[PDB]
Amino acid sequence: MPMQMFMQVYDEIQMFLLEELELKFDMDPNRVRYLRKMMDTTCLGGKYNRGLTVIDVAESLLSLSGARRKRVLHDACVCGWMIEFLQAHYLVEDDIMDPDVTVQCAINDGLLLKSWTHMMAMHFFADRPFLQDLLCRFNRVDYTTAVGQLYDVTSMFDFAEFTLSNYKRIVKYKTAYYTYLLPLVMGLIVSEALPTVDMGVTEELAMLMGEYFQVQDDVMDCFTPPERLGKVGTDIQDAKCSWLAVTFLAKASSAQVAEFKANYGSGDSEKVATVRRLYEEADLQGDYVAYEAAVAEQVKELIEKLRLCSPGFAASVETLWGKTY
Amino acid sequence: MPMQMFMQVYDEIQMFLLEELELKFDMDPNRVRYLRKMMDTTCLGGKYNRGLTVIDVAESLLSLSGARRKRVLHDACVCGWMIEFLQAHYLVEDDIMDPDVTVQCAINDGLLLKSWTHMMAMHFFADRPFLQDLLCRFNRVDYTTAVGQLYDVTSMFDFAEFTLSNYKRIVKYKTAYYTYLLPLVMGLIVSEALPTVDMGVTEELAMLMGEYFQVQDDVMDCFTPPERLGKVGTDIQDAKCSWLAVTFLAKASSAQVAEFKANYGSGDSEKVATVRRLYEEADLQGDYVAYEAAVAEQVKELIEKLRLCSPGFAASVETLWGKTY
Ligand SMILES: CS(=O)(=O)Cc1c(Cl)cccc1Cl
Ligand SMILES: CS(=O)(=O)Cc1c(Cl)cccc1Cl
Repeated sequence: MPMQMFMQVYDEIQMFLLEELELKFDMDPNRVRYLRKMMDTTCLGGKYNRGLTVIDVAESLLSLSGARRKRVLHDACVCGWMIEFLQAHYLVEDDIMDPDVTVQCAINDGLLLKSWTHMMAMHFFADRPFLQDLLCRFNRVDYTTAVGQLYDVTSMFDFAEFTLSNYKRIVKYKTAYYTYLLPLVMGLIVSEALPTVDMGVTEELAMLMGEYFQVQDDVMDCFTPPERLGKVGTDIQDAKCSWLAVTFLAKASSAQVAEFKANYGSGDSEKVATVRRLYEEADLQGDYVAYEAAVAEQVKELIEKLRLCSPGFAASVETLWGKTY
Repeated sequence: MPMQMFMQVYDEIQMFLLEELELKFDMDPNRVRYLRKMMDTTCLGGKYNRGLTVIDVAESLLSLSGARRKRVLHDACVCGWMIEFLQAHYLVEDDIMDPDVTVQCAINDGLLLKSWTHMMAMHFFADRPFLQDLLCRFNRVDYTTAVGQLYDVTSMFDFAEFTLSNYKRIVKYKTAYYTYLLPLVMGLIVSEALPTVDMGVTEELAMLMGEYFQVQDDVMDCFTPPERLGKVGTDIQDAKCSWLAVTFLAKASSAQVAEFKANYGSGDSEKVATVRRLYEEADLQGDYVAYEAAVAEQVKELIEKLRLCSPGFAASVETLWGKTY
């Protein structure tokens, strides 16, 4: 029912955007079918973890607070695809980072995917009293993500910023705000119960779950094989400010740090294996278990504090944390 | 006074955006000075033709309709920089079209410049009753520009689309909407006199002035030397759907079209000179004078129709047309 409704609204959103281009933007059918194939390629295929979270938060606030039910659920599906389209926009920009027409189309695809989030919001929420507040919070979170990408890209240019506090700043702005906090806020806006929750505890939970999610991703990028991870890990070659790097530099000797700096950020297969050897000898995978356990305790405690004022809203956060844990 | 006030508001807009990153986004001073230098590089240096147009439209509607004067003029300066920041966003995306950190920073700069238009609007217009209507029209024009870039990039991929009607469609969506129509609408919104004008005649004037502006740019790209144009013309090498191409294909013989197709879209210095020779022998620079004269007559006539219901608003359009002519 949730996934089936989320994909049914996708056909409604896609049909409007493509017909709007045909009727109001004078687009030929050849480009309409081109943009339909591009939209399905970039937006469909994922697990829809961000989009379905908006649905799970909305369905809890309407039953635990009937023409209003069908509207709130449909509004959450549109907001769910706004984030999925936004995620597709970020992924397209990442492919460009790593008269050529394929690059011109990639840049154009990234602009259309972002603008489509505004077009589907200005239409399905044209008469909603929260249209102005939704666009402002959506644009501020998108601006937050762009700032987080500046922290991540320039994390090794200005190992001084290879600290645990700066790592949290990267995860917070680059990932946690739009992946965990944005779906929760959008579920509150479509349910008209936004000021009825403690945003401080809600924001604190979103940053902890994103931190828990990024630490697990950093370890799998280095140790999980490519066929079992789904991609090729490249954090060591790209000199990323990963959780393994900032934790190794804290418990390593002067020679181990010198050997780390002489091998980190290189594409050599032996230098990357040297960095993995330093991570293995430092027992970082043992500290990874203890670090994630402490974060999980902080999540289980803040949900109860959020439950004292948001009983149903905390039930969706546990489900959100359940799929992260 | 106009230019001096427009640059004074720039310092106010820049100071807010940078302090917001320092106070609300936890940005270190090294990156704040980095973003200050990037903002001045991408946004400053141009002629500010789009930004100053918003000021000229606003000052006419307040004197030809005193604490309201200072607010409307300041609101027009913020809207003027929203377009200038938007133009800088488009230019940065064009540089990308033609672990590399310089490309990651270029993509990040393009995202920040676009988001800065929303941040400066959500702040200086936070209590304005037109904040929701301004963002929707701004996002729709930005979406219009992205669609126009799809028409321009794919103008030779799908010489069938090398027609005068499709050329007008490219100029309309790619350039005319955000360069000529957007500054006029923003001048009406800050003056609270938007529904007091004929938008049909206003839109028709914006597309004609943009068409008049693009035809002149296409001829200068081919004939004006690099030192006198400010850049190197490359429409022939890039196989662009220029006004010279769509006009040549209409008045050329079968061999001249065959010679055109065998030389258009190539970087060879002799093939580009062959295309220029075909343009010279077809007397296209003679038709360019007659085509621009007919467009100028249509502009001078629609301003009078717009004057019958918008006396002062048409005075700024003549000034807008005066700098285009
Ligand atoms: C979108 S994500 O990166 O997969 C994080 C996530 C997960 Cl893992 C499970 C449910 C919701 C979310 Cl937001
Ligand atoms: C921004 S532009 O491309 O220079 C077109 C223009 C001109 Cl030429 C003169 C005044 C206003 C405008 Cl919008």
